[PDB]
Amino acid sequence: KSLKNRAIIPRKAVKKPLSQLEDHLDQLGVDTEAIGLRARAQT
Amino acid sequence: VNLRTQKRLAASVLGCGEGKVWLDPNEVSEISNANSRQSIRKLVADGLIIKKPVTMHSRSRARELNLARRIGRHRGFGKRKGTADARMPQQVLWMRRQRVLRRLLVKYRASGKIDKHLYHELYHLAKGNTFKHKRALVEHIHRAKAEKARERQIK
Amino acid sequence: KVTKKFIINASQPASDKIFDVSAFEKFLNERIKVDGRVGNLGDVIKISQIGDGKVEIIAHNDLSGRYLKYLTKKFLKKMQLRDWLRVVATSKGVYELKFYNIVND
Amino acid sequence: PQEVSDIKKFIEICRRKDASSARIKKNPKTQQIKFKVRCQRFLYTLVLKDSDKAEKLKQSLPPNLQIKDVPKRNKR
Amino acid sequence: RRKTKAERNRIKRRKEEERKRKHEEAMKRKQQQLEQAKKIAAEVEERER
RNA sequence: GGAGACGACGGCGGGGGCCCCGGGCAGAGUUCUCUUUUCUUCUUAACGGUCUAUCACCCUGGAAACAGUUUGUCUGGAGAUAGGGUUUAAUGGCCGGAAGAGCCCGACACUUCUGUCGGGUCCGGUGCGCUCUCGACGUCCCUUGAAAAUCCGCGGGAGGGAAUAAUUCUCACGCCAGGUCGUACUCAUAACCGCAGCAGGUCCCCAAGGUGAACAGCCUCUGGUUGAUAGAACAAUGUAGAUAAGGGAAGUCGGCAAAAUAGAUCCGUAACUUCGGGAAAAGGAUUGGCUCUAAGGGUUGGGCACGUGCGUGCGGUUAACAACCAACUUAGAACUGGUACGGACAGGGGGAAUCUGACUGUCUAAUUAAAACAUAGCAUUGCG
RNA sequence: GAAGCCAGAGGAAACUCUGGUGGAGGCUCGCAGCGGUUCUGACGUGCAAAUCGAUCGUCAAAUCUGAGCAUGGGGGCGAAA
Repeated sequence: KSLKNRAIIPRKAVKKPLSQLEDHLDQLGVDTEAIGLRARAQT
Repeated sequence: VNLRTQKRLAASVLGCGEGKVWLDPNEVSEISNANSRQSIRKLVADGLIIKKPVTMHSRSRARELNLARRIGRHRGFGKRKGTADARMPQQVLWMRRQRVLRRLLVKYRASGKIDKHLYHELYHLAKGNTFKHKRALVEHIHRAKAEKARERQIK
Repeated sequence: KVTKKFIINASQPASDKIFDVSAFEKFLNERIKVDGRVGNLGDVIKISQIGDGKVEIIAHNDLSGRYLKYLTKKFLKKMQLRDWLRVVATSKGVYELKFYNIVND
Repeated sequence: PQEVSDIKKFIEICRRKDASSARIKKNPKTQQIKFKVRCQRFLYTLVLKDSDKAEKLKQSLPPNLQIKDVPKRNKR
Repeated sequence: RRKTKAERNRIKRRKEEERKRKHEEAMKRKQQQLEQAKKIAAEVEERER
């Protein structure tokens, strides 16, 4: 956060990395291989 | 690679300032290949150029301060800086009071609570600063009607 | 008496077992406030599950879909899914939860 | 732009020799339909309620005058 | 006698209601001409001939 | 004959825009905790139609027990009040323009070419607010505050005019035409002048939020910049900003400089005076926060008998009552922190006298701003 | 806070007193603007052949200012230095 000087870019305007999403869900304890995030990933 | 022209064109297309234009730092070559407003619009549709949102300016503290000044806080002699007439004009107060009194007198004369002679003398007393407010005028009218009723009963 | 029907769709993250529909039900039941006080639902607002990872809300008061989206985003922030799940209105009174756009690196 | 409140006056306006074209604008939220005929000086608009008689008025309009239905998007 | 605010308000409301009734009658007349459009077109064509 | 066509200043009222508050749809941000949260979009042109808008004018009628009436005392037997109408004036409401636009959001497609399709774009309030415009008043003058091009109305009745029909109709629609030159950009701490990309100078329009009396100072939004050689160290002497025990002008030609005073509410205020002033004289008391109390407003609405929502003939001034709505001031009281309470910023030191010029004003651009000059007042001379 | 105006208390009246209203003045504090008082000021081959800072005067007018035009050296203009 730097809300004094600038606004935060909306989350929908930045494409999320599949590696970071998989890492976060794997830390949360979700079997990513059983759900197939690669198919949902765009290119 | 220089992107000043692309930033200016993106600002003109998005209808914002040049400080609100965000150019993708990872696809600089494709942004530099855009030399026309059609290409800039195509990159905006692709999401490579976006308009940054406005910086925060909230009115929340002003609204809480307005509520505090409404319920009566921060009105003390340490808070007052202008003179009493500068804060609230006696001319505006007199205008409000005279309009209230004349409106009430017109309403009473229309409804028939008073006649035109009582209306005229009460009008000139209101102009001559006899009544402080509507309650004072109403009490004076009630006392005058009571005295007239007593005189009629005596006669 | 007017009745408003709201659907919070979480079918896809419920199928991924990412979003806990029962925990979201409990969170809504303990955080939806009526007349400025939490735990004051009574018969005014009812929360149920219609299945397939969907939450169904019946409101006889002036409950707002903006308020429901606000509480859904609060629940996502609690469950550390605010950076990864998005609440999007798809119909009149229907808010679905979906992943943000994903790039393959 | 002028609004015509008389069906007879609109018929004579459409049968005038200067009438280049006419168009149909349907507003379903307002439940209304607009007949707009283009002449040399003025664009004349007749406002009616959405009804089968309003749709039938197209048949009583002159066949020589071209009539078009306005699409949802004014594509440039 | 001098009229009061109640009389003035009723005068204002009657004038507004009269305007509303005139507008409603105008819409009804336009509607009736809309069902009688074909005879109107026949009369216009006959006058032109 | 009207228009073109006209000063400065003051308060009041209407309208547009901006600012502010509330609800709703959508989007975004915050989320240890709290926050039904905070912010963003929610717009409507020219040109027209239609219904209304202060002044004023018209009709009835004849006013003292004078009345109407503005914040501001003007109006009325040269006809007021009242009742009923006619009109100058829209940047007012509705409709056409025009949602088909613009804006916001979403779902697919997309090597490019390119996009495609949905959902909306809504409902209110407030004001000694800022700004522009309009209107009625008012004040000042030994000052009385342009002209012309051009356009219109009227007086007048010369002519021209009908039933082979006539029409020289400022009505509606229709037909035709509208040449020449300028148009980029800067308008300034780099586009002009100063020899220069020079801290100088150079005429205007639009002007957000908070504090506050305030287009003061300080902080923020939109929009702009982040440009004015850099790096390291922290000696003297400087320049700029501060503090200092005790004493308090002992310093010095000379309190030079600096310090002290300062906003607001209340108490109170001398000599002198041309009676207007002096005067913010002097000298004192107080000022935060929190929880309350009190006062100061707007809108709507009266019973019968008939004819049938109005017309009458009545009857009454406890509506002194109910319902709804709304904002900023003022006074009072308790509690409470304290070394500070106009906590930064902002912001008179005061007094006793003398000389001097009546005052406001003006000049020595680039060493002198003054008892100099001017000023109103007074007196003299010349001119029919 | 000047005329003008309203109400009340007196006074035979003319006038006197009290509370308001009103908004005059080549009035006054003071932002901009215009000007230029003082500092052992800065600067002194300067940013500048007159600049910078603080302080000061005035601020509804004998105020400030643009463009067009007029006055030309035996001259003009001059609230006169």
